[PDB]
Amino acid sequence: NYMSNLPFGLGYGDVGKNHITEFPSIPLPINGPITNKERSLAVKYINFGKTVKDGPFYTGSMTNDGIERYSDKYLKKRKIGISIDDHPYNLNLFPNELYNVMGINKKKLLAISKFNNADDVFT
Amino acid sequence: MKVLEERNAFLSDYEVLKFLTDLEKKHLWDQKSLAALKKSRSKGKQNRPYNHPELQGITRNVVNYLSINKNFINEKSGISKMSDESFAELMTKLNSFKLFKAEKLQIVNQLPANMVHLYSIVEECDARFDEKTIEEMLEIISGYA
Amino acid sequence: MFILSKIADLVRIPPDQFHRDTISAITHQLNNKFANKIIPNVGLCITIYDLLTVEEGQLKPGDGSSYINVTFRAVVFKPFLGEIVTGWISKCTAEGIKVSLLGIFDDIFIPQNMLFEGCYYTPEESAWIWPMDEETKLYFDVNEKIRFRIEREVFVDVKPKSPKERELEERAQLEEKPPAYALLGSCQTDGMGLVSWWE
Amino acid sequence: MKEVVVSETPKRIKGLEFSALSAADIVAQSEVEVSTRDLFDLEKDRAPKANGALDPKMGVSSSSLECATCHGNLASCHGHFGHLKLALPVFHIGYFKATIQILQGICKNCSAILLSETDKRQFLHELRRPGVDNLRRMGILKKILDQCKKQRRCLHCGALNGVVKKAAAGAGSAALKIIHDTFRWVGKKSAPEKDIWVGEWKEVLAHNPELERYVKRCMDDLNPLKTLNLFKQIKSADCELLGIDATVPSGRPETYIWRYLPAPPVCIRPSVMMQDSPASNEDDLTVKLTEIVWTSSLIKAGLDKGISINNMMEHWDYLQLTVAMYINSDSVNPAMLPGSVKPIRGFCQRLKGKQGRFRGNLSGKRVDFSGRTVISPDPNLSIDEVAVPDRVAKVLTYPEKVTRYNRHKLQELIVNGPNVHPGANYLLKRNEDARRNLRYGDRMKLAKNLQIGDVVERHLEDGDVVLFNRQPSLHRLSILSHYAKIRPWRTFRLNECVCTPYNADFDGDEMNLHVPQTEEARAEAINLMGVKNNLLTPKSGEPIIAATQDFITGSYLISHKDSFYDRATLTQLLSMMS
Amino acid sequence: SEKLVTPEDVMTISSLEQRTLNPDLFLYKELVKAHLGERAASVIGMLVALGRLSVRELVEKIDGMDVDSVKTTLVSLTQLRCVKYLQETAISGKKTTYYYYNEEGIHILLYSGLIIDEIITQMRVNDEEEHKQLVAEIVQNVISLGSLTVEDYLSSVTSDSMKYTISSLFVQLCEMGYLIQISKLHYTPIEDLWQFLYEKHYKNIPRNSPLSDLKKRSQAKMNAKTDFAKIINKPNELSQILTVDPKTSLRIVKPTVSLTINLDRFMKGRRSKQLINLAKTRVGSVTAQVYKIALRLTEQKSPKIRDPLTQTGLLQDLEEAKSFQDEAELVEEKTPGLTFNAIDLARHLPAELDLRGSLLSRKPHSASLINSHLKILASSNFPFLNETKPGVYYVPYSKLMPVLKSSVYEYVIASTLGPSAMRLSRCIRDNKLVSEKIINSTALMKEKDIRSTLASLIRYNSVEIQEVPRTADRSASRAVFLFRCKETHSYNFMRQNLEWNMANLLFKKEKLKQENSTLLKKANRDDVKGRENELLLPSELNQLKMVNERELNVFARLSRLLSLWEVFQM
Amino acid sequence: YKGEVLGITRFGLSKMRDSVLQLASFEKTTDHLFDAAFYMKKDAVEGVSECIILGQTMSIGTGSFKVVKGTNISEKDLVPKRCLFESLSNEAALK
Amino acid sequence: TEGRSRDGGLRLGEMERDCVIAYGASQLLLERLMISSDAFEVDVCDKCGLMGYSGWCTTCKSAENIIKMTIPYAAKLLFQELLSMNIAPRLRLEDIFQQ
Amino acid sequence: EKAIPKDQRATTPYMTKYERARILGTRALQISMNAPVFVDLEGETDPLRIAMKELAEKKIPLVIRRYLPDGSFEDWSVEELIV
DNA sequence: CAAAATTTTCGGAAGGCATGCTCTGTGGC
DNA sequence: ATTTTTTTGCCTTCCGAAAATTTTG
RNA sequence: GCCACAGAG
Ligand SMILES: [Mg+2]
Ligand SMILES: [Zn+2]
Ligand SMILES: [Zn+2]
Ligand SMILES: [Zn+2]
Repeated sequence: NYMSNLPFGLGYGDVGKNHITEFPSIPLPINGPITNKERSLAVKYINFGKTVKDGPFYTGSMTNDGIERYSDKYLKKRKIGISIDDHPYNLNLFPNELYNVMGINKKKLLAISKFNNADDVFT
Repeated sequence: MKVLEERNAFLSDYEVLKFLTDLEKKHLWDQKSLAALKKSRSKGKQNRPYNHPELQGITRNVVNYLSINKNFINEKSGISKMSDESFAELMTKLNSFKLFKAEKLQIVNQLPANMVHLYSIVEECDARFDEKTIEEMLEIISGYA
Repeated sequence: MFILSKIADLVRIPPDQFHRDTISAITHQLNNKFANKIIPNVGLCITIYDLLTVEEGQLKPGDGSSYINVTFRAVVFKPFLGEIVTGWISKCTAEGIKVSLLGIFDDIFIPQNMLFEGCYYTPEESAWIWPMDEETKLYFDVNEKIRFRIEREVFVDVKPKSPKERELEERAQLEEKPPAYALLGSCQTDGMGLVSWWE
Repeated sequence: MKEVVVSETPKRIKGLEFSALSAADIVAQSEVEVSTRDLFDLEKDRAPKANGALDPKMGVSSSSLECATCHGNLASCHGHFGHLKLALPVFHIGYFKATIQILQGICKNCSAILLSETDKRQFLHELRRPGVDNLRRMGILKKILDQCKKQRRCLHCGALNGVVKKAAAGAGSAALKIIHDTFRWVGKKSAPEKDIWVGEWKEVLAHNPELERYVKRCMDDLNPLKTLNLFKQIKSADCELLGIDATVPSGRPETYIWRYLPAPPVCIRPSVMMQDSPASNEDDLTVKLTEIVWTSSLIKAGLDKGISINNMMEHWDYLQLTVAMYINSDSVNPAMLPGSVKPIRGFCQRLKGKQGRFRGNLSGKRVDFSGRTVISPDPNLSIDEVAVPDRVAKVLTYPEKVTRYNRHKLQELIVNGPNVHPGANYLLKRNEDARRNLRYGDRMKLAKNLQIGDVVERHLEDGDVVLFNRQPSLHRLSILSHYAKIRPWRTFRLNECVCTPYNADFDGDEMNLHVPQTEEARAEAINLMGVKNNLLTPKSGEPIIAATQDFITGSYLISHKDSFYDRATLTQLLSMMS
Repeated sequence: SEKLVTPEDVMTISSLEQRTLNPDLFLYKELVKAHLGERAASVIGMLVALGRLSVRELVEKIDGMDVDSVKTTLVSLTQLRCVKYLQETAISGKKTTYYYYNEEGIHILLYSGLIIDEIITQMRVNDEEEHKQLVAEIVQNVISLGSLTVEDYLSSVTSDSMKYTISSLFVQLCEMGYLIQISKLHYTPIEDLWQFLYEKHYKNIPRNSPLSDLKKRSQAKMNAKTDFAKIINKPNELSQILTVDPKTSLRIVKPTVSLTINLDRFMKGRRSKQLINLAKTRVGSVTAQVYKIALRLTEQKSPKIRDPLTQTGLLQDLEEAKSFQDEAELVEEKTPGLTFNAIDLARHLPAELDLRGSLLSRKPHSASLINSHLKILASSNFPFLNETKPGVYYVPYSKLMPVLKSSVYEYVIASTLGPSAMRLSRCIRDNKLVSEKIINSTALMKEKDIRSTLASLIRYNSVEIQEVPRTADRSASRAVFLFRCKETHSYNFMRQNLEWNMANLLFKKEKLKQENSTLLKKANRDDVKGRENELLLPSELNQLKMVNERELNVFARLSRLLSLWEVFQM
Repeated sequence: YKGEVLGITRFGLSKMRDSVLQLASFEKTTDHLFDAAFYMKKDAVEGVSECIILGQTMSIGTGSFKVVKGTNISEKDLVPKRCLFESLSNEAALK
Repeated sequence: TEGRSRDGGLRLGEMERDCVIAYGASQLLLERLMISSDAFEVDVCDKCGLMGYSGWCTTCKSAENIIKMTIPYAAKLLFQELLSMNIAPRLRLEDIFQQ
Repeated sequence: EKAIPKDQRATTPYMTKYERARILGTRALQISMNAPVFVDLEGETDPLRIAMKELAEKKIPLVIRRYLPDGSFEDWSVEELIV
């Protein structure tokens, strides 16, 4: 019958369900409360991520209407972005086939972000 | 269904009204055409109008919206009275001033007669134009070509 | 307010429509598909203006109707940002006022964030009151000719729900949806409002 | 107003992308988890029990229930999948040889492929040529596997790699076990792994000497849990050399090991109707699914309460054998199971053979609007005609669409009705979805209200195009297309000049008659398979439809040299042929 | 969730879709997508999935990206040292550049704040605020820009005294090994470098040699090995600091060199920290301080975490493996800067440390007490120190790192699966191959507890079943099952598990930020910053507080995993 | 035509034909389908047997060409209509 | 069904199928083997290539990519059987008209 | 861009049997869906015979698009094809 | 020179397939 | 818990065993 | 419904 014999340890009322949970129940001990040193380390992570995200090397994801009004005048431009080809590249560190997308002989400025000792994170 | 370009051209309300009146005359949808053939007499010819109800409804709503008077004042819109050469001469009068394409489009659509409405359509009206030019443009627009 | 959209489409002309002129049949099919309907992220289409290019009619194996690739210009109602327009007040609620352009489009809503300052709504007579001056007896009466300015256009997706959710929803309904195209009017400058007030 | 423009585009099938479902793909398409051995609950008049192998959420097997997922009957339900989580992973019997090959090509200690970087790059370059077909791909993969077999020690670690093979190569449980002999190429000396092995066995024989005779056969087993854990850290850059595309999430080796079993919809494993008992017999797949549920529940309970390891391994092997029988019944012996005989109809048995899906339901299948009757001669018919009995012609119908050229004809056919042969059996209106039987209506209001887009299923009449077939279809002339004639004598009749392509004689032959139901099929049959257009066989170009016996003899006797006819006999003969 | 959970809820609230991803690919793609854009994430993902790829292959394998976009994102990845490259010419004469992925840049992105904190701590500039802030900002700029020149960095600074202090801090970073000179070595692969050197020194040997083929191979690989060692040890020789006295006689790094962060020195510091934490649980607290001082003194000249010669595929010979072991054991001992005495440690102890009463002999930074601490370090059960001669000590890394790995792994098991799991694992590891009865006799607890605990341990590759068949067919009932503990499988599985956990945490954080992007963009403005309580709604303020707290907890848990994951990288 | 003598048999068809559904419908269905699943090969539906199995028009015989209805619209009938506002508008006087 | 006792249909086997192929009759083959035997309108997802119901894809949990097609029911049964065997026959769709 | 011009057509100018069958089937399907005919039908009702009559004196509005194996196609008017 | 590792060749066994194509009946579980 | 078979041929893949060849000492 | 034989060309 294939559904009659049981091992010695098991009982008849314990089998027949097969409810295997999908959610884990064994946590690592890393889930404790945060400390001051860990909070400074975390805000260092956050500041570094913000610095890289707004830096010249981002390569983002893969209402500017055509009508012209008088309000288009006296309107500020958003932000003059530093592009990929506006960095002082050391050309010895790159293959030759990537030269044409860089700036070989154009204006170069090195964008520097100053570290903020104060915690930008609000609580 | 692919949109090659979202905005190909700008249509004045006069162009839309003229095109839809021509469409209603072609498809026998005007009030005169439906009252003459389909009403007050038998349809011996059986010259049925265009069957399409949705297009008829939307074109009737647009022709009624553009046919009733523009609300420059509290019974005709004026665009229903204009012609091609009148449109051309009025618009060429409008290029002579310091107006943009959108501002000229709104002027042609609504035909402002109120002073404050003409203030509302064009931005920085007092700074860009002195009182003489605003009076002249109000007289030109209110004159209906 | 009205612009021209250039759209490429595939139209199926049934073989019983072969007696008509081909332009007339293509325009009829396009009017069936597009007239008085929301072109997504474009606006509301009224009527196809004209046809620019038509390809050869290709035929599917197992059907006699001719499929034609057609490029056409269509008149679409899309008020650009900043354009003012005159409507008729249909209903006023707590959150704002609802105005319709006489049947063509009944989905224009003006909220409190961009109406006249200090205005209040009276549920007893269903009207809004503007305290402009000592002569403050001015009312946003319904069925009245208001003038407003378009400040923002919103598109939503027409994404359907799960079939079980749809079935239980219609079962409960037997026992309101966000429109795909809407505009936000405003009153922030003299020249807005009722037509008679600035007579 | 408020409606959105909808656009539908006619689409055909461009290709198929065969793959294996991952755990996420199995659960994502699932609707309910099978977590009960009980098919029905006895307290609710034998209703399909929730969370069982016959849960309604997977569909319905009877015409009286509802799906409760799409809320449709048996006719309009497409069936839905369930899923079943196993307590322990088991080997897929279909991918078992692939599992052997992918274990032979990786290090059994760090899951790295046993290849040098130069050989790896050269093989990847060979695999990526534009003109590579399946044969060259399998050749390159076999070369890669051989070069991996010839590697004695790993490159990323100093671990020793031997030979990976089946345990016994039979038909029982041992046929589904993987064994790795690490010291098969150990040679003579200098093997630290051998020193560790002999240290382990010296330690363990200090307490149990009786295992000394079994040390020789002891080799590194690869249970499905350890095999899965070894597959999990296989680098994706090495998956292309094993034949797996790693650019998709489901292209991983660990996909080919059973962790989640997709429970099929009950619409493809329906419960058979009763024969002599109030109970209903279930399909073998449902019974095997319940057995898998029970075995997995037993394994989980044993793991959670601590049964003996021998019993746990025995039940693991039982679960593996049960899943193997669920996929392929003839792969393993049913006698190895404790319960067990007719071998069950597994999933592989449903696909192979002349009665399988491919040869019995896909390449060829039973069709509608067909008839079979004994054939008898009729020389008065033209060679492009077949005589159909009026009894058959009143059943085999052709759906004619009402046009402006045939409205009155179909009105008359509707008036005549299903009983008079020039009539019709069904009418389908333009705006309706279900055809109305024409033997119950007024048959005069329907004829008068016949619109110009209806479909009326008229009787097979004279001039209809039919396909005429004799079943030993050796060549293409064994099926032809004839114009129909209607005769009252209950047999198919064809001209005897046409029985030669059919290889037919009127000694009891039965032939088949198909009626194409579309205009395109009718025109293609009458223009490509007509008797007039197929007078010559394509084998040699010689005529195949010509004078047969008793027509050659009469023609010879007419054309004999001593045959002289007067004008009366001449004229009678001339009128006799026309 | 006592009630039934639909597969809808399983798919949408659990991480089932993330359990089918390779942990390395998942972690690298998540890190690159978090720091750089989605195009760089796609390129890195394809490089991990398909191995090495040309620019044309990357174009034809990624949909929607043309050659210009691929080249631009390759430049962006190459600047941050996230992509290695190798330019090779075929026999036909065509030249192709194949781009790899290198774990160095991705680990730099993963360890960034830990690196900054390590730089702040390891040069004792915590007392001075100006020096600490300057060091933090220069390290952050170096990591964010990948590699930079001192002249270009100082072109944005106008104060002469500030420029002098920045140059002095750059020199201080360079002399202690944390900033090195970037070169084509850091972009060329190790395997390709060793293959090129071996081929060059094999073709250098002339024809018709009297020596055989194995001797030719051994000579060529020995010459390639010494050339490879000389090439790898190049950036550690301080050749970029030799420019001394241009004016007023000070030492400055050259203004035409490109400095970059040194990952190996940081991992050496992390190894020292891990060893200090291990020693804190065996020998006291003052002894732990002495061990910390000794390890920080001999940290820069300690052997590397992973010897690159082991990553060249050369371990396929047993002789090469034992030669690597012998060379590591010799270089851990006979390096001139590794040995130390009590007098050497006496010059670096802090003022607060006393050592006076820490020792009881029987039941002022003195050299005898320091020697007693070093003796009890060297006499402990764990090999913290070894004595080449009486009074001199060195750290035996090659014999201490396996002990550290075993202790960390065992305590992870003890903390997760319970102390009984640790007892069972250590019992199985003590005597190598055992049966259930021998386990029950040696480890005194109940047999069903043994069976349940080992069944739990089996799922994580901690315990491997050895099947001994007693029949012709290997039936499970007739066979007998012994248990053995395999170290390599367990360490690999735990490393992959922690890597997947880090990747899942980063994915959760990125999803939370994406779903609160509107509020986060509103809050992250110059005017709003410092005025959050005024220009924001109370609900928006509460949501911002909750999001920031969740992000902080995520990054702290990531740091705690990194403290637990790098041990298996050793 | 493949450089060697294959032979009209299941082993010959396994090398001559790269399709999956054609080989599965002939002989050894299970092995071919599981091999296709494991090696993740893409079966282009161009063969006759695949078109029969999936129910679509085969590419030989009456399916080797496409029937096209010649539309009678001339080019003169497709000239653009009068767009008056965008044609009469000039912005010479701002700028 | 099979047999005249069950009002069954006559089998158009492999040999008859191949004879119809030899004539080049594509539409007749399509009518005999799909239209008159087991035609079935089914919903297939354009993204994941799987097979949905009621204009809804149970895998992507969305109705955006659903395309209605007509296939023999034996093909649908085969696809579900293969999916039950951990084989995923993901259909790939292309437009009939070149555009 | 794949269209071969009318002057450079290389395929045979004789209408094959498969083209005849497909043309007849398509025209009969069109006529069965109430399409206008261009012949003086003498009481014929079946669409197939009307299609044959239309092909008899070449009064049928269809063209044949022949695909070469490379991808370029070739348009032949049915009245142009010789039968 | 001959001991030891690697590779090739050679068997016997283990698998698989074929053992037409359609069609009509009954009898027992 | 003694103990028959009940077609015939063809084909590839696997897998030790032995032979052939090269490679280390 | 599954097997089992029995026949027809
Ligand atoms: Mg006979
Ligand atoms: Zn259903
Ligand atoms: Zn390895
Ligand atoms: Zn989908």
